[PDB]
Amino acid sequence: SQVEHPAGGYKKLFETVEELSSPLTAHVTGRIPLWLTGSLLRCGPGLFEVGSEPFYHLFDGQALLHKFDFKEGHVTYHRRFIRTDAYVRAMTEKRIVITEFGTCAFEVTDNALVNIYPVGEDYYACTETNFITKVNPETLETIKQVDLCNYVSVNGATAHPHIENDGTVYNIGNCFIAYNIVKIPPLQADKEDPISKSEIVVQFPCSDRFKPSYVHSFGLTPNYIVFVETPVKINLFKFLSSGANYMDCFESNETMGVWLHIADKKRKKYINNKYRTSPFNLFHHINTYEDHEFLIVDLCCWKGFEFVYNYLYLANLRENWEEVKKNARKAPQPEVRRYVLPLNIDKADTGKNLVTLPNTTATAILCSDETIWLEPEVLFSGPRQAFEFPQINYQKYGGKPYTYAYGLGLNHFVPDRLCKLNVKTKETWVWQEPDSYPSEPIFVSHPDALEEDDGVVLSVVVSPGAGQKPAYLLILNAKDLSEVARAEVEINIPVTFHGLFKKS
Amino acid sequence: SQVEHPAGGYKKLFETVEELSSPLTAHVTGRIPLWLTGSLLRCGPGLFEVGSEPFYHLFDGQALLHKFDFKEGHVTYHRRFIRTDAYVRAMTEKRIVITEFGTCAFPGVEVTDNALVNIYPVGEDYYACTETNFITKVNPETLETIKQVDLCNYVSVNGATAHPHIENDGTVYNIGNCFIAYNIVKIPPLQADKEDPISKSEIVVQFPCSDRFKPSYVHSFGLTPNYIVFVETPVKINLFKFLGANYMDCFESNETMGVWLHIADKKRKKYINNKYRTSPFNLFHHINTYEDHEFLIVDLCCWKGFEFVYNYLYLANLRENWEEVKKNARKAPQPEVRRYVLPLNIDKADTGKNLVTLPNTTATAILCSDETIWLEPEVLFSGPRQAFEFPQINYQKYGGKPYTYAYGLGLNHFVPDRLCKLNVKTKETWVWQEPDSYPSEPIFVSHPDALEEDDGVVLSVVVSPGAGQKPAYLLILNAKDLSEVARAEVEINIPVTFHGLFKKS
Ligand SMILES: NCC[C@@H](O)c1cccc(OCC2CCCCC2)c1
Ligand SMILES: NCC[C@@H](O)c1cccc(OCC2CCCCC2)c1
Ligand SMILES: CCCCCCCCCCCCCCCC(=O)O
Ligand SMILES: CCCCCCCCCCCCCCCC(=O)O
Ligand SMILES: [Fe+2]
Ligand SMILES: [Fe+2]
Repeated sequence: SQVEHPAGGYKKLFETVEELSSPLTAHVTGRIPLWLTGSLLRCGPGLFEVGSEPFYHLFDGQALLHKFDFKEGHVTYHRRFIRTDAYVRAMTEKRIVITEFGTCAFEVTDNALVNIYPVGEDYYACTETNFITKVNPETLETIKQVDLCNYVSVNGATAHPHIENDGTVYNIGNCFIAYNIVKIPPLQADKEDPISKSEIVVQFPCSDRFKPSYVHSFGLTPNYIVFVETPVKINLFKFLSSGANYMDCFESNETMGVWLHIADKKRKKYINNKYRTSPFNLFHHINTYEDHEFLIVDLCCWKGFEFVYNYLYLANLRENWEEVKKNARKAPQPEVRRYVLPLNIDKADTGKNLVTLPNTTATAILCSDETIWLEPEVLFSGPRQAFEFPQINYQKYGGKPYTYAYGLGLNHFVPDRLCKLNVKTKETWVWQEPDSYPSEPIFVSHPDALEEDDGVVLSVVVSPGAGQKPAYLLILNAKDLSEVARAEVEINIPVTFHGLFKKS
Repeated sequence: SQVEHPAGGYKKLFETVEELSSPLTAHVTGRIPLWLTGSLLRCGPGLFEVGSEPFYHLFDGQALLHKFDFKEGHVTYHRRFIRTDAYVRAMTEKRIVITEFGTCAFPGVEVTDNALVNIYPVGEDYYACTETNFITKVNPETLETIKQVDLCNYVSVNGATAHPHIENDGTVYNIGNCFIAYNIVKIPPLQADKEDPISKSEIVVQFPCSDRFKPSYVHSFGLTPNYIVFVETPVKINLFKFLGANYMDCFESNETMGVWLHIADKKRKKYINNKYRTSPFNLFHHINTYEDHEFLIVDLCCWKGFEFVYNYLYLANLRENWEEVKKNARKAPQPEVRRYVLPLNIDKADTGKNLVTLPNTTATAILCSDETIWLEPEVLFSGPRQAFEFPQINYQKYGGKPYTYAYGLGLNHFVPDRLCKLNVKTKETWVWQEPDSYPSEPIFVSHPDALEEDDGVVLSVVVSPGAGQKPAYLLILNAKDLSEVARAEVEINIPVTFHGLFKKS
């Protein structure tokens, strides 16, 4: 069960690195599948201080774009800092110029350290503000800054847009109060920038006139949009003034629990079903789908209302292992949960469980005040052991009935294993090596697969044990997480959050 | 996975039987352990109508006391109706005389003493019980009825549960509604003076009620060496109605309270004012409770929702055909085994945070600014309409203490159809099941030379009405892995039984 990290190697995840001038050849062990052709692109912090001025929070370091290229069984690695306003102005002024998530500078940040996604024929790196950064997926050059506020009424947008098979992009953002769903169309014949055709399609109400919830991701199915309103609130009174940073504006609402919300995607209409449950933080939706008259909502939850980001200051993450474990003792507990939301609410069933599906223990109780109280079916739960950074076979099973999810396992917040979960049987598979700290696993299907898990997962692994290559790209068979290959590099790679595989 | 019962054999669980004049010899297959010497005593309903007048609810049929005797590898079976007021008066008047849980009798208030639920020791005596103020002294050897005892003659309660805890010295603890609070009753071991320990009954501590005028239904409670745990659910008894109605008619569900959990210091006899709160569930059976550093570990068989589960347990529903049984259970609360963890040391400096600092659990307890402590469980077992119920452990040695194993009856849309074992630390399970076979609660008996917690057997009474077979049997499974050790078959039907005990001789 309990794996230990006394050597403290995970500190290398949070150590500054230098960008490269051109790609390095990675040394391959095992055999890279010959059908694997394209680029794994991932974003993370890469510079954790400017001179003698430190960044304090996990989400503050300057965005670094990484690329592993796969061709004919060979692999290269490359990385470049993203030339954001934050980064450029810091390099020019030799200090911290723009305030970051948890570091006040002594102007909204555009430090796009979180994810990269396609819009039309373009790729954008992002954080969670109004600024996204167009980047070149081949050379990793920075192209331009885009301000979503030039196009739509939001104050920010998540780093987790959903992307439909035709290239339509959906996202959600706070609007200072409601939450707006933005839709960006596929590239059209006119060839003009799809972002100039952005529109707000539906709006979700807020539980508190003046305190919107923090929102990190959302759910999408062919017919519905799902939004989970958590008790982690942004105190706008503090937000809109001023020595404050973003972290300083968050607070937890102790009494509201979680409110869940659905909208009809095609009719562009909020549905006034008052789904309610107990408090949790939520970062990542796993998948969402329709099953008879119900939505199945699979979530990576953190049990409690205290904001989990409070545990993610770099000083805490760089502590020695005994201290890391002790610091996490009172944190919210991670748990994968399936919630089931009834769409057809009959008053005649007031007082009863509406979840009549045969295959779940999730419940939904219709109350006399018309709230629908939910209880989850727990899919995975281990003590301070999170199944996080979830990924699925997204292109073919996103928004649809599915069986398999892949995740990064966090041990008291330290990433130390890769996991696969069968969401129907609760069976799990694990890949782990001592002193090895992987990243979010990304699934790539065999191009001719008919099965759900016929493919590989890719993860970037830091391995700072002194007799070893410092980092490598790991390739696992998706069926059972057995190792297929590694591509080793001779330089460190810091933590990365999210990314994508771009087939070529 | 989903096992089906199209033949409808479970209906035999709810079919009247005749008592026996003396014990029958049961036919043994396999090997009865030679160290197993004593009597399995169990209670259930055995007469489900009086003439043409039907009883309507699972908890209404007249109490039948069953006994399987084990000696030198041989087994006998015997049963006798308990001669309660309810039964005797019904036999005399040839009608339903006393109102039962879910059956109004038609012509002060005569409370039922139909002791169909359990049997337990007090001093050197054995009492059959239901959940009212009346318990019935019975002879564990002949199954004769000795006396009715009215607990109200001795202590201030309106009823007491069928699940008293019994300490190793014979001290009995129980809880009961007092019309409003909940009282813990303590009955001492038999003393030198030899007088009836019930005459020395006392109330040792009282739990407050969430609603001035509506006490919760209480079925069981938790006990450790130092604490008593009481779970106040949203299933309420509407006293306005209570004081053509039956008991079922007086229940209602409180939609907004959720579950309140309560602790008392057992040795100092005082209520602890920690406001533990969580989401709504029905609870019948505590599994086990224990102390772990500054926390209580509270393992429960829960039913997710506030609707009263007993609504699903009318005989007309339980006797339906299988497709209808499944359909009827679709909107019922879902069963789930949950571990709750209750912090005993509440520091204000931790307001807003999770107080459960133990290394081995995902249960949480959040201290709020209003001083409520909001709990979330660690789920130990969960299957769709598949309950791990009627839990039993190695009670004599692990009751109230750190433990690893529980045994249960598995309910499939309320139909008992399998026996289960759960490792509460690893969540591993083991299952025994045969087609068209409907078991009872499994009771654990330790091997005399046991080294480990699960060195022993479980005993269960199984109905097997498949037409090419003996109609019922006593099943013995090895507790290590639930593999079958023996059966003792009888040629007569045995209806459903709820609870019981093994009395070593
Ligand atoms: N992925 C973790 C958080 C990070 O993306 C981040 C870094 C910096 C600012 C920020 O702001 C989030 C707020 C943007 C405006 C609307 C409210 C949320 C969020
Ligand atoms: N085990 C299922 C319920 C059954 O024992 C039963 C049968 C008949 C009456 C009754 O009453 C419960 C109430 C008694 C008075 C105090 C409140 C509970 C309970
Ligand atoms: C690979 C990260 C390891 C260190 C931090 C792990 C703690 C993660 C807590 C839950 C997810 C937080 C959100 C990060 C992803 C994102 O920014 O989009
Ligand atoms: C062996 C019982 C089979 C038929 C009834 C099964 C439904 C049980 C529901 C949960 C337990 C309810 C309480 C019964 C125990 C008791 O009366 O002491
Ligand atoms: Fe994320
Ligand atoms: Fe019971």
